[PDB]
Amino acid sequence: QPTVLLLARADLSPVGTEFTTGPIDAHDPFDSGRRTAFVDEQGIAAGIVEFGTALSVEAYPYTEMLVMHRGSVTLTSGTDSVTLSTGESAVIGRGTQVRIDAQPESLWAFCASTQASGPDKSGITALDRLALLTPSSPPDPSIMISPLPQCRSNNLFEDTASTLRIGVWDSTPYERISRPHKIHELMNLIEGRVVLSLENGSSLTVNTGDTVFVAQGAPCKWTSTGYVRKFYAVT
Ligand SMILES: [Cl-]
Repeated sequence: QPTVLLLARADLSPVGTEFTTGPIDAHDPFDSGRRTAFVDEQGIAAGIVEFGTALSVEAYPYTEMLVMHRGSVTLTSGTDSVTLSTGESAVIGRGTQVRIDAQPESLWAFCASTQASGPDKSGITALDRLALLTPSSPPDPSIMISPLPQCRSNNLFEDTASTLRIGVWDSTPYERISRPHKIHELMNLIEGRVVLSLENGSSLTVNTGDTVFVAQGAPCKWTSTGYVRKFYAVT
């Protein structure tokens, strides 16, 4: 029953979303800290991680994107080091030798590809909120209510171990009809706000600094009345 799931609010207010605590599978380096909101049969998972110590992983088992909501994490792999504070994001490629060093009481949203579908692209990739973007495809004209927007993106990470493309996107305002989502999508809003109207006839307002996950097949209407900029992970 694919749906739209609010993973975390900017102010860490309660979300309606149910999370399953524990490792996603027998390879997950996280367990008590892993809070999974969604996993599909083909291995895409989304949720949050609560963690407050360091752990080292010899070969990271997933391709995994982290979006910080509280605290701080420093990711180290050999001579590479990336520190993420609230609002910052990075990707751990599949196979990366990585140390994940969280300050106490840290919390991040995640999207992981837990199934490999091609060769590892290992390493850590930081994702700049202010990345420079180039024109990207608006929605299908046939589903539009408003005029077509101008959209831009930058695929800062293009996996070869999955179909994940991860980056930054922006758009002028638009409105379209409800459609089942064509792909899996994590979004974290850098600027603006969007209203997602849902299969059950309810509404989710995604505000600046919130992270939401839209499962493939989830019926979703998009309405934005202003500019939106987001981090994304899409399959
Ligand atoms: Cl854990």
